Amino acid sequence: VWKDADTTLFCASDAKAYETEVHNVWATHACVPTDPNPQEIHLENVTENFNMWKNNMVEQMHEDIISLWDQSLQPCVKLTGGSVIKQACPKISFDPIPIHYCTPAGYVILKCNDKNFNGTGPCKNVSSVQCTHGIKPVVSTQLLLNGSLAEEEIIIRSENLTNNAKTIIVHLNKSVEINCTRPSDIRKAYCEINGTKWNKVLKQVTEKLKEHFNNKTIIFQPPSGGDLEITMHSFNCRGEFFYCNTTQLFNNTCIKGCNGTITLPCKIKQIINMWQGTGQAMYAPPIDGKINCVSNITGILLTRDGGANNTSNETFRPGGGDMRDNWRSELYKYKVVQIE
Ligand SMILES: *[C@@H]1O[C@H](CO)[C@@H](O)[C@H](O)[C@H]1NC(C)=O
Ligand SMILES: *[C@@H]1O[C@H](CO)[C@@H](O)[C@H](O)[C@H]1NC(C)=O
Ligand SMILES: *[C@@H]1O[C@H](CO)[C@@H](O)[C@H](O)[C@H]1NC(C)=O
Ligand SMILES: *[C@@H]1O[C@H](CO)[C@@H](O)[C@H](O)[C@H]1NC(C)=O
Ligand SMILES: *[C@@H]1O[C@H](CO)[C@@H](O)[C@H](O)[C@H]1NC(C)=O
Ligand SMILES: *[C@@H]1O[C@H](CO)[C@@H](O)[C@H](O)[C@H]1NC(C)=O
Ligand SMILES: *[C@@H]1O[C@H](CO)[C@@H](O)[C@H](O)[C@H]1NC(C)=O
Ligand SMILES: *[C@@H]1O[C@H](CO)[C@@H](O)[C@H](O)[C@H]1NC(C)=O
Ligand SMILES: *[C@@H]1O[C@H](CO)[C@@H](O)[C@H](O)[C@H]1NC(C)=O
Ligand SMILES: *[C@@H]1O[C@H](CO)[C@@H](O)[C@H](O)[C@H]1NC(C)=O
Repeated sequence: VWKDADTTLFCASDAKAYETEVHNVWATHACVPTDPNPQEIHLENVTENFNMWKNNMVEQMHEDIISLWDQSLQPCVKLTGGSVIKQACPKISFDPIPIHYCTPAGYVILKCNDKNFNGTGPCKNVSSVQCTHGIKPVVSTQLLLNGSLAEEEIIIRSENLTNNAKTIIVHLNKSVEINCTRPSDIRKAYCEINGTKWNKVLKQVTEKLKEHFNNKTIIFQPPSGGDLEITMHSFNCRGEFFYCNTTQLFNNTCIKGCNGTITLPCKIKQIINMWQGTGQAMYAPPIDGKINCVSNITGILLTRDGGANNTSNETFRPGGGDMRDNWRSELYKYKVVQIE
């Protein structure tokens, strides 16, 4: 027997002590080695209540990633709280590794295995683990990259679909590659996506949200203003902060002649708004050479337009900005409990 509890977790990794890649360096001194022989214990005929939108593993991971980024990235200047802070800005090696989150003695992690679990409510196929699976801490908006996939149907996760200010996490069951390159203006870049695979998946997503919104017409529109970090698909590739225009991916016409390669325009930005919320940071100009990152789109973050309770349409725009939802999309099936 066990009871819902909140304890400070520890982390584990297969990080290499000789690497200079910042994720390895941070995990080498802040996490322990992953258990070589992990044991997973299935709990026969037991049912447990999960709630992904009220999970303290979320905020613990958020804390870890903030600390990771603050020890790893070296901006030449940070304008924070009215306070300029200058320091050397060497280029770094950057490629996220999976991090495992683990319970201390006297606690354990309950794992939801219901394939179609949406993130809240009862789960009937429950297991017990000491650590979660290896989660890559990918920092991005609009598109969730390099995560895990939904096992059966595409899942729609939200704390309250009725409230349109609550973000909608869409868990894909089929990854779609995004291939972003700054070839050898040095900040010019672009991302290539297979149109036929994206639009097929995009159309499957519309039918799933049709299921949740009373078979209403689902419409995609690009962000309605805001900072470039959420108006564009922002992510970090090999240390460089990429901003990509995704209006070509949320086009309701193709859900005809759009079957080849979609090419998103991208820019590498030196001056950015921190996702930690601490203000602005300036980095050095990009490195020479082919900057390339091939990633899997495994989810989409959407925010639905409000005020359409009188009309026949529901309109959605790529959302994000709160990185907790990024960690939320991977920690949704885990919950901490105390042994009794
Ligand atoms: C419960 O989940 C496990 C692991 O995901 C999988 O074998 C199957 O879906 C379920 N197994 C049983 C015995 O219910
Ligand atoms: C998730 O499932 C629960 C039932 O356990 C339900 O109350 C809730 O509305 C569902 N949420 C979504 C987004 O489907
Ligand atoms: C991309 O997705 C495929 C499965 O769809 C997976 O096998 C592959 O390892 C993924 N690549 C990365 C970098 O996660
Ligand atoms: C993904 O889920 C949709 C339903 O949401 C289903 O129609 C489709 O066949 C699934 N695709 C795969 C590859 O599982
Ligand atoms: C969901 O959101 C609607 C509209 O914002 C609100 O009326 C309702 O109280 C919310 N439901 C829950 C369970 O929070
Ligand atoms: C990614 O794009 C570059 C240039 O567009 C190309 O050279 C490379 O082969 C592509 N990689 C994949 C895996 O599609
Ligand atoms: C797009 O993916 C489809 C499979 O859905 C495949 O027929 C084709 O090879 C791909 N085309 C491009 C340009 O990537
Ligand atoms: C939503 O649409 C499908 C159309 O096939 C239907 O089966 C389902 O019952 C509909 N639900 C409502 C509430 O209209
Ligand atoms: C994205 O590109 C479209 C044209 O395809 C343009 O109208 C729009 O202004 C761009 N987005 C931003 C945030 O500049
Ligand atoms: C996703 O994983 C691939 C393979 O590990 C890596 O090359 C790529 O940089 C990753 N994408 C991001 C945004 O970290």
